[PDB]
Order: sequence, then structure tokens, then C-alpha cells
Amino acid sequence: VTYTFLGPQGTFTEAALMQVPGAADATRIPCTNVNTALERVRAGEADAAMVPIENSVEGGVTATLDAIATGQELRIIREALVPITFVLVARPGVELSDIKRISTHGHAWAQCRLWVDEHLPNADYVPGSSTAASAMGLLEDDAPYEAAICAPLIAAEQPGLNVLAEDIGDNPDAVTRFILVSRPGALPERTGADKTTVVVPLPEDHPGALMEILDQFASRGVNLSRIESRPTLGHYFFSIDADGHATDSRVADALAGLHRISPATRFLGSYARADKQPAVVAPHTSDAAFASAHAWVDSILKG
Amino acid sequence: VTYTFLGPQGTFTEAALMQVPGAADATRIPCTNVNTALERVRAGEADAAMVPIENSVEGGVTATLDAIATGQELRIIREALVPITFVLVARPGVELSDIKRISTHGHAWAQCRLWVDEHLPNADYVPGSSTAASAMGLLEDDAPYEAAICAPLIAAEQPGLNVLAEDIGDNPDAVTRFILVSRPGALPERTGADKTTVVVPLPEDHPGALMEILDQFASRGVNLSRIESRPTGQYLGHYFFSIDADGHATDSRVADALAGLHRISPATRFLGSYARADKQPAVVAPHTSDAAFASAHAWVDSILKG
Amino acid sequence: VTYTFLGPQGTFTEAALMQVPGAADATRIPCTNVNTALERVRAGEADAAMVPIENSVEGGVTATLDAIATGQELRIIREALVPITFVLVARPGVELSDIKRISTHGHAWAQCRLWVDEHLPNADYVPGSSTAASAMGLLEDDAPYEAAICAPLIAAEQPGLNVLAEDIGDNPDAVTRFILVSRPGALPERTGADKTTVVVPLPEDHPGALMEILDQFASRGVNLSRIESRPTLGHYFFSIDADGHATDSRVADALAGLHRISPATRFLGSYARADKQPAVVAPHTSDAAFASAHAWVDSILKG
Amino acid sequence: VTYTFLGPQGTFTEAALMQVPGAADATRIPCTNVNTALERVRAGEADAAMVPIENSVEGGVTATLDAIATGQELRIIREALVPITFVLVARPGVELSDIKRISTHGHAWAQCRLWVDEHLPNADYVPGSSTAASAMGLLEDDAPYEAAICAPLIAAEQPGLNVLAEDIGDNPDAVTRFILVSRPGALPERTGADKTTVVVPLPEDHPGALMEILDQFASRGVNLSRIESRPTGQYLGHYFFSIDADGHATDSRVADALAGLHRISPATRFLGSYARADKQPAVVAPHTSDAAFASAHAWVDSILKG
Ligand SMILES: N[C@@H](Cc1ccccc1)C(=O)O
Ligand SMILES: N[C@@H](Cc1ccccc1)C(=O)O
Ligand SMILES: N[C@@H](Cc1ccccc1)C(=O)O
Ligand SMILES: N[C@@H](Cc1ccccc1)C(=O)O
Ligand SMILES: [Mg+2]
Ligand SMILES: [Mg+2]
Repeated sequence: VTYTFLGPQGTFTEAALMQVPGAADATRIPCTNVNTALERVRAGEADAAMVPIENSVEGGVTATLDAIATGQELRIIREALVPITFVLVARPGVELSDIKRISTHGHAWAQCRLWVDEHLPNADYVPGSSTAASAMGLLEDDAPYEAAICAPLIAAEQPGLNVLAEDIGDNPDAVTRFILVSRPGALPERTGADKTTVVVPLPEDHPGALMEILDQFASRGVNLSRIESRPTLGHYFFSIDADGHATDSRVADALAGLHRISPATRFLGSYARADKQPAVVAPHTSDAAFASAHAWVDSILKG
Repeated sequence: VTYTFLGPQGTFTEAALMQVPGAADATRIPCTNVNTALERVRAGEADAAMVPIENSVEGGVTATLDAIATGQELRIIREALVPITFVLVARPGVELSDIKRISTHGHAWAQCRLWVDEHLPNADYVPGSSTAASAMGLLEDDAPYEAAICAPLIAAEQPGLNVLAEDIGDNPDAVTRFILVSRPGALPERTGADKTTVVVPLPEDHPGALMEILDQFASRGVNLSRIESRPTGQYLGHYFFSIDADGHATDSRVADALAGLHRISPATRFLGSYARADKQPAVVAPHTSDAAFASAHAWVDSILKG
Repeated sequence: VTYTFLGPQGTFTEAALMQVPGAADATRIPCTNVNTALERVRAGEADAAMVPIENSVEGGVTATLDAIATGQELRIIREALVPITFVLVARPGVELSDIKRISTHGHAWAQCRLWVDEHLPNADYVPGSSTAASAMGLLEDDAPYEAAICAPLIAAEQPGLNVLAEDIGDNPDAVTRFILVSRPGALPERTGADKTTVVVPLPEDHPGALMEILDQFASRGVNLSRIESRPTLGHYFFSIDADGHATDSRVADALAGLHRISPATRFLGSYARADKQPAVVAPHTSDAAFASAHAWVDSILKG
Repeated sequence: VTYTFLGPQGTFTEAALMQVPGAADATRIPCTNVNTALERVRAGEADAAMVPIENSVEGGVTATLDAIATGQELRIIREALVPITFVLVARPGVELSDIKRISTHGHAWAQCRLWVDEHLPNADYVPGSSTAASAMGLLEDDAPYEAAICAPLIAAEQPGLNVLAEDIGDNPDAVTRFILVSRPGALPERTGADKTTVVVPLPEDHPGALMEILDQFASRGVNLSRIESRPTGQYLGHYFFSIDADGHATDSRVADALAGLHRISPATRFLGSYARADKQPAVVAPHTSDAAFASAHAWVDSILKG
């Protein structure tokens, strides 16, 4: 079992990957970008890729959204919501008062403003490429900064890095959502708290065209948790997360409705919700209701 | 083979039954009212009942809509659209100048205004129970009127009735819609020019509730030709909707819509699929053909099974 | 103040009219049919016409529905829900056991079946034109029946008619709904439990065309209590009763929406509900919500 | 006149600001991030901020979507669609054979694969914070790489930077969408080819909730060109929707839609009406013209007042 991820080593993305069951003791390959992590999977060199999909402090989200929606034959098999905790690290013997410059990824920098502005008002920012690269950069004697903002992972992995501050994020409950992406296989088992992702191409652009797509879910009691339009036909695709599993009668039926409107629709997997909240199923929308209605129609058709 | 129909004999209703193939030589039983007509079918004592459902010269329409919405299951197997022609009728020897009083059903009267005002301006309307009864009343001694407005049928059948004026109605396009109703059996063969009728009880009364029911048809490209709400104490939404859709129950979009209806309202009644009197084919919208439905099912199957 | 009604005198329709405030002591003109009652009003000879619209035991409903929907310049100014109580009447000295034949309107006959089948199983039916005409027919010595089913009004008006049975209807709570129709004037005052009627022509016949019409009400929290399609353009009109008064912001706005789709839409009046049940107004649909939203748009437009 | 933009200098973002009329001779302040850019505008210290909103070679897009959805009111006054052209850059004397390491923003790297794999198959990517920083890093002693991928802008401005390869991107149609954002003032004049942007907080999370919001546009013939949901803890539905519609706030169908949105969600933010970069006029659907709206208002008025 081999996983790729958005590298380098010790980023928030790897930290997320290591909480996946068995991944702490699996082979984890850092890739320089989402496409390469994804190519490895597509080429059979890796079983799955761990990539950010919401609120990454390393960047990478838009590239993930591009990749799953313009790609071919990929399935999301797992998601993860990982609390972000920022630490400030420096080389041993460097005190808080010695810090004149701090390197990190721009996303992390923006999220730690209150702490830094209060506790290090004389510290100026040095743009980094990732939090991990900013941290590893300290290990060079000539580094052009004195501290970095990074994940607790990197701080505990590196004996040459000392934590000077912990939990310095503006929001203590901030989270990144990640997805684990593999080649198509069997559908993960339904848990009752599941999510389904599709990418729906727009056949014709006119008012109410999205409405028509959205209705396939809504008329069937299927809640949505994410929607994004992307210019690419009607010149758009819609990337959509829905509550439920392809196995649920209401969801299977919504998928059929989607295909009829847009037969190039892509299925991106059904998988367990990281939040473990089961869909509240309206009774007229239940598996039993679908079976009862189909049985009633059959009795007419065969009467 | 036994038919019932809304009586008495000689009404526009009978005339309509008379047009159904084989009926002229079949047993035709006139019944007092629509319920009595249907009752006989439900009880196993008649094969089908011919009842009006729109623009009845004799009344009976609301009775029909309520009767088919409750009780033993029934199916519409045929519809008829019968052109309405009115004749003015009287005993032999009676001329236009001799008419002071005219009896007919109020529905007939209201449609013969133009001719009557023009040619019998001094004549008074005497309300009748049906066109046929009005006509038959003339064969009695000292009938309290001198003319009747009725169907050509009853004039042709009664020797004592003379036609004083032909085709006296206000509306050239006037037609009555009838339905022939039986106990449930097989669906007839689809034709591509079919109608499907359902009665949908409202489960819960709120804005957009009907829209939710109508969307089952609209979202699957199913055109409607009739909707009517009716109060009722049987449903906890307090209404039912009587609906005619374009299509046959076996058409994939229609079967699918029917399933959607049952999910919202499990007490939905299926009232049959049957050929359109006017023979006009359903227009099948994009994405809603049997083929599109089958492609979509196969796609979902590949996901489930792959 | 002069009213017409669906005659003759002593029908359930007149009984309904006499419960209208001041009508018991107004001039009430019986008309042989709905059109004539309506012509009188249209010609200025009568102020209003009382005609049945739901569950008439005298007939007349479909003619009412035809008239208000194909007519010109008429407004419904009042509705009434009148409990139906049937009485069986005969000439003095005629006993229950003397009744061989009963005349009434077909609608009344169908609604009294249980009583008659139990209490008079030997009585056969004689079709009548109205319950009142059936009753008045007894006053002739040569009448071809012995009893009639009619309104309590006719029974109490006519000293020559004796009640032999009362409340013989299958349903003790059965009701007829009637409407009072006048020429256009000022809108009746809003009560908070109001109804509005329109007739909407269908511009084009296609799936979802009615949906579009219905949405104008639904998207604005406006409940409907009656809908009927009629073949007559799209070849239909829709006769519609909605909850609310034209004065309510959500209703005025629904009316505007209707006009845009179908500019030949006819307004048939706003008037008090006979059931006196106030609409439950969703907060985002309230007059205050409409005023707040319009004020917010104005601040943008004028900023 | 003072602009801020997502820095540093020489990025694709600056190049885009540079295209706005009068900007080449205006004060242009580079800012660390999107929030800092907007902050300056909000504080009264800059007139407008130029920030990316789609397909940014430099990042910044999610920052933009979140920043304009909360806090002090802002308005988009202009949008720009800027074609992306990549150059390969190095110090003088350095040739293709001399390159083992290339630095750029990951977004640039991912779009230059074809050319790089073909012509520099042995070169390794060194991730940079921005294209500009990658380029500027080459002017330093013993930079840990030998080439950068950046905008033509920074190559033209830096003497120490030599263009080794021109136009090396994978996608001919690649463009970045930017927005120029100011404090609220007057609506600009409508053109018939306008865009309107709003941010709509979800009040309550249930199936069809978004549909209810989208229907405000769809039921009034208003076409959409962008929708994005974003999580947030501020709304009790837990999301907001970022939306671009075809039209100008003064168009009757748009003002009407805006009112519908406010009724559902009173905390709706108005983000401006502004000319479309591509100059494509709104198509005005049947029944939705200013004239139709005015006829309908006048009809309702006749009822109210008559
Ligand atoms: N869950 C709601 C709102 C929503 C839509 C899309 C994305 C996020 C939330 C719906 O299905 O309509
Ligand atoms: N056929 C149209 C309009 C219509 C509806 C119902 C009855 C008659 C006509 C539709 O399906 O919406
Ligand atoms: N009151 C519901 C259902 C209904 C519709 C039409 C007539 C009667 C009832 C609605 O507005 O949708
Ligand atoms: N323009 C179409 C589809 C669309 C919606 C939203 C974003 C992009 C495209 C509509 O208004 O429904
Ligand atoms: Mg350490
Ligand atoms: Mg008496």
C-alpha cells in the first residue's frame, strides 16, 4: 500500500495522510504538485493520492478541483477533516526577541496575523512556498529569516527545530478538508453517513439550466454540501458534493436523472463522511418508499 | 357484454355510447345517476359505464370526478369526444307561432340563446331534468310546454316527435367528453397517442404542494391536458387532484412519474392509460425517451456493479 | 340593493343568499340560469348575483365556472359556505307509507340514498329540475309523485307543505360554496383571512407551463385552494383561488408575476374567506419583508 | 489615485492592473496578500484593489472569494480577463544545457509541462512563492536554481533577466480573471452587457435551499455565469454562495431578483454591477424586459386603485 500526497514531507497534507488507517506505516511519496500525485495513481505506481480540497494552508485546492473535474477515471474513496494547529519554530538558541523575519506559506501567514501582530510586532514576513519548505529552510546556516510557521509534524520530526509558540492560528477550530483519490474499483461500503461527488457538464447555457441539474438532487431529498461552476457545449462544468451514497435509492435515482440531462456526467465516488453525520432522510425519499412505489407501478404494468 | 350509462334513454350520453364499436348491438342499461352507473360496474354486473367528464349537456360532470376518486378501483378504457347538435322538437301540427314554452336541461338552454332570441323571442324557458325527459314530456296529455330542445337521437327514435328546427346551438365547436370505465384488468396496448389519468390525494396542505405533485410530470417531460382540485374529508391535506397526462403507463417517463407520485402520496389512484379520442401523438421531449431512461439506468448500473 | 340568484325561489341558492347581511330584506330576483343572473348584474339591473361554485345540490356550478372565466369585467365580492340540510316534504295527510315516488334534483337524490334506502325502500325516484320545483310540484292535485326532497326554506315558506323527515343527507356536515358576483368597484377591505381569484390564460402548451404559473404563487408563500383547467394560444385557461388579498405585498407581487407570463390574466376579486381562517404568512413573505428588501435595493440603486 | 494589488511587483496580477486605463501613471502598491490589499481600500487609504478571482498563476483566488464575503462593504467596479503567456528566464550567458533546476509558482509549473518535458526533460522543479519571486531570486548570488518561469512583464523590467524561451504554456486560451474592488459609491452606468455579483448567506440548510436562492434569478430570466459555495461559521446555514449574474442592478428583472434574495436572506451582500470584460450583451428572455415589468406593475396598480 503506497500513497502519494502534495509534498514536500512534513506539510499539513502529509500530517493529514498519516491519520489515515495504516498510512503512518505505509509508503508515502511526496509529489511536487497535485497532477503528479494524481499521475502516479493513474499510472499504477501508487494506490491513492492525498490532496487538499477545502482551506489548505499549503495551497493546492484549485489544482485538486481542476484535476478531478477535467480528468478521467478517478474516484474519491475517503475524505478527512484535519484541525489546523500552527507552531512557530526556530533553531536552538534563537529567542522570540531575535526574530526579525518569519517565513511560511501565504495562506498560513494570513491565518496567524492576530498572534504575530500582538506577540511579534517587529517581525516582517518572508513568502515561502510551503510551510514545510519554510521550516526546512531554517536548517541552512545562511537562511534569510529566523523563524517559520508550520505543522506540529515537522516540529516533532526535526530535532534541529525548536517550538517557540504553539496554536498561533486566528481560529483554534480551523480545518482543512482532504480527499483520497484512487483508480476506479468497488464502491466503498455504505455507512449511513456518506457523501457522493459528481462533475456535471452543462449541455446548454440559459437561465434555469443549473436549476434543472440541482432539481435532480432536490426533488429526491438529497442535500448538497458543495457546488462550484467552472468555465471549460454550455461551456461549464459543475463540481458537486451530495449527501448520501450511490447505493441509496434516492441517490441512485438522482444519478439517473443527472445522466438523462447530461450523459457526459462523471461519477467521482461515494465515500464515508468525515463528519460522521447521517443524512436525515425524508420518509417519502427512503429506500422503502422507492421500493413501495416501484412495486405499485409494476402491479399496474402487469395487472 | 353490458354497458351502463347516465340515463335516461335518448340523452346525449346514450348517443355517445352508441358510437362505441359493438355497442349498437350490446345491452345498454340507463342509470339514474353517475354513481349508479359505476356501481353496477363495480358490483360485477356491467362491463363498462359511459359517463360524461367535460361539457355535458345533461349534467353529471362533477358526479363523475368525485365518483372515480373514491371506492373500488376503476379504469378508463376509452374516451369519446362527441359533437353537440341541438334540435327543436314538438308534436306534429305544432308550428313556431304555437310555442310559448320550451323545456330542456339548463345546459342546453344556455347554448341555444342566439337562435331562440332571434326566432322565438317571446318563448319562456321551462327547466327540465334532462333533454330526453323534456322531449318525452311532449308525448303526454297537456304537457305544460309546447317544444323541447334535445338530441337528434331521440327525435329519430320517437314517431310522436317532429323536428321543428335543426342545429340551433350557439357554438360550432361544442363537444362533450365522455369516458368509458371498467374494473381493472390489463393495460391496453400503447399507441404513442395515449392519455393517462390519475387521482392524487394531497397529504399535506402548504404552498407549492401541488407544484411538488406536478413536477413529477414536468421534470420527466410529461405534458398535462387536465387538472382539477376537489375538496374531500378523506385526505389530511383535504383535497385530491384529478389529472390527465399525455402518455401511456408503460412509457418509461410515465412509469417513472407514477412512481414519484406514489412516493409523495401512496394512496394515489391509477385510472388507466387509453387512446386519445383525437389521435394526437405525445411529443417526447429531449432527454425523456425510453432510450434516454435506459441509457441512464445502465450508467447507474455500471457504477453500482463496477 | 337588488340581488339575483340561481332560481327558482326556495332553492338552496336562495337560502344561501338570505344569510348575506341585509339580503333577507333586500329585493331577490330568481333567474332561470347563471348567465341571466349574471347578465342582470352586467346590465346594471342588479347589484350582485348569488351563484353556486362548489357542491351545489341544484346544479349550476360548471355554468358559474364557465361564466366568471370566459366573461368580462366581473368581480367576486363575497363567498359563503352553507350547510346542506335536506328535508322530505309532502301534502298534509300523506303518511310515510303513502310515498311511492319522490321528486328532487339528481344531486340531492344521490346525497340522500342511505336514508331513503333504509326508511323508504319502496320509494322510486322521479327526476326533478330543482329541489324547489320538485317541492312546488306537490301543490298540484295531479302531481306524479307523493314527496319531495328540498331545503328547509321552502318547507317553512309553504303552509301547504309538511315535513315528514329532516336531516336526511348522507353527510350531516355537507356544504355548498357560493359566490356573490358584482361589477368592478373598490376592493373589499382586507380582513387578514382573504381569498383571491384569477383566471390565467395559457400562452403556450408544453410540460411545465402550468408549473411556471403555479410558481408565481408558490415562490411567494401563497397557498392555493382551487385550481381548474379548461380547454378554450395554449388552448387553456386556469381558474384559480389563492389565499390572501391583492393588498398583501406577496399577493400583489404574485399578480405582477402572473401578468408578465400571461398579460391577458383576469383578476376576479379579493374577498373575505367564509372559513375565517387567516393565512399563515411565512416571515420572508410578510409585508415587512417586502418593504425591507425594496428599501435595501433602493439604497443600492441610489447609493 | 492609489491602487493596491496582490504583490509582489512583476506578477501576472501587476501586469493586469497595468492594463486598466490611467494605471500606468497611477500609484500602484503591492501587498503581501489579498486581505492586505482589500484592507487598504476598506481603511480609506487606496482607491481600489486589483485581485484575482479565477485561474490565477500566482494563487490568491480562494483568499479573494472569502475576503469579499465578509466585513466592510466593497464593490467590484471592473473586471479583467488577461491572457496568460509564460517566459523562461535566466541570467545572461546561461543556455538551455546549463539548466538543472527551474523555480516558479506551482500553478505556472503545472501549465508548462509540455514544453519543459520536451526541451528540458532532466530539469527539476523548485517550488517558488510566486513567479516574480522565482524570477528575482536569479539576481542573487548562488541562487539554488538556474531558470525561472514568469510573466513577460518582469523580464522586460529586469536587465539581469534574459528570455531563454517565449510562450511556453500548455493552454492557448489560458486567462486569469481579475476584479477591481472599491468602497461603495455610485453604480456605474449600465451598458446592456453588465455583470452583477452578490454573496448570499444560507439561512437554513435543507435540500433545495440553494434552488430557492437560484430561482430568484431563474424565474426572472437572469442568467448566471458563476456560482461557488463556501463554508462559514457566521451563517446558521453554515455556507455562503458567491454568484455572478448577467445584468445590471437597475434592470427591472435584476432589482426584482435582488429583492427576492434579500427576503430569503437579509444579510445578502451586494458586490456591484459592472461591465463584462468580454462585452457580451445580456439576452433578455421573453416576459422579463423592463417593459414587461412595467406593464405588470401598472396592471396591479389598476386593481389596487380601481
Ligand atoms: N444543502 C443545501 C444548500 C447548499 C447547496 C450547495 C452547496 C452547499 C449548500 C441544498 O442542497 O440546496
Ligand atoms: N400542458 C401544460 C399546461 C396544462 C397543465 C394542466 C392542464 C392543462 C394544461 C403542462 O403540462 O403544464
Ligand atoms: N394549497 C396547496 C395545494 C392545492 C393546490 C391547488 C388547489 C388546492 C390545493 C398549494 O398551494 O399548492
Ligand atoms: N447560466 C446557467 C448555468 C450556470 C449557472 C451558474 C454558473 C454558471 C452557469 C444558469 O443561469 O442556470
Ligand atoms: Mg523539534
Ligand atoms: Mg310548511
